[PDB]
Amino acid sequence: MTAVQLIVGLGNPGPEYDQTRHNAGALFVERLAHAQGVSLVADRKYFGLVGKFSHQGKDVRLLIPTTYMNRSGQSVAALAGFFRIAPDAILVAHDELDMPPGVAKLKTGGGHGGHNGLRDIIAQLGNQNSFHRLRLGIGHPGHSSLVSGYVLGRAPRSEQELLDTSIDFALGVLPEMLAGDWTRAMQKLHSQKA
Ligand SMILES: O=C(O)CCCCC(=O)O
Repeated sequence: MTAVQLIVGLGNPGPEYDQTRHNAGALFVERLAHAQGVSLVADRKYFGLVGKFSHQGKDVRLLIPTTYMNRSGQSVAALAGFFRIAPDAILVAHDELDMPPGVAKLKTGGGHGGHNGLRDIIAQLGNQNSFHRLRLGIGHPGHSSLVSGYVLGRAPRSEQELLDTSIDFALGVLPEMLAGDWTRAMQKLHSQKA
């Protein structure tokens, strides 16, 4: 019943970080923007790359923060505040350690699960965790101590391919996502194998 008005894709700015696992979410928004013919404009007042397309009479915005992963919320808060977009009208695409590559899932509310981008968005939205997430699986190296080095790595070829497959699966269910029909979106998404 609540239509999506902001899609955020999380990532780190700069060449050293391009195409790393931690940029899965920004990759998703980048594919979305290309599929829709939407230009991503560098806008200083939103600390990121911003885009716009129309859907059912409403303005749907795309956002890739150009702050570091850990200050993403200042970008999300800046755009959500200017346009009075409530938490539940926001979708955040992000890498997910808890699912292997090729798998993508939707979720409404909850923890930040250790993810520093998510954590900053929950914090900056005046502690609202109410938003929806597209969790794009990237695997887990095996030990908590390895996590930092792993998300900042470029995945091997087979894994980048499975990521691409899952992003494609997730663009498949865009109509349902934009509409706010989360159960239908889940049913369709959560049944596809890479
Ligand atoms: O939680 C994840 O899926 C991986 C991100 C690692 C946590 C971080 O963003 O600080």
